[PDB]
Amino acid sequence: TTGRLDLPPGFMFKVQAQHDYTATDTDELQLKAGDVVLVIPFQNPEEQDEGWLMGVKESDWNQHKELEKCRGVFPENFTERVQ
Amino acid sequence: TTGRLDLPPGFMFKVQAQHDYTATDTDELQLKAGDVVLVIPFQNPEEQDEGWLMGVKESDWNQHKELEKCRGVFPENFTERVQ
Repeated sequence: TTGRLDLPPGFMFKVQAQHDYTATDTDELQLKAGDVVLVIPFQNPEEQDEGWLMGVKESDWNQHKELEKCRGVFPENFTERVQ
Repeated sequence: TTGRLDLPPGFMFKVQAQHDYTATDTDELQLKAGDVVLVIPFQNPEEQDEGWLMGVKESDWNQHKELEKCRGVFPENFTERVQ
């Protein structure tokens, strides 16, 4: 895998998981400590819960998987801002 | 199952899970939305991570399971204080 130049629409910033997170639902992102995540906006605010972000793993993004199928929510305090 | 009167040593307060949490490690507590948790102190502070609590599910406690084997850490913002 390479490094794609363009970033997802609405890209805000990059986070790295500091702790594993196991998805409990289909709309959640599964993480491993070390994963880089590209944070993007919620596409519906009524699904937005305090303490949660919406993202797409950098890995998925670089392999050009479709964004609607790969993005998911995760707890902000399992990560820290990077880059 | 009944309602035991005594509370675990160091008991601080009671929380209820607002979202499921799947343990990713043996020292973490597995929760379901609705579970009541009895919050207790960390027995070693070098294992204490910001944003995390130590607890024992009320269910386990009421069935007199051993405390050292049933307690675990969980993310504070998956819960809210009750009672």
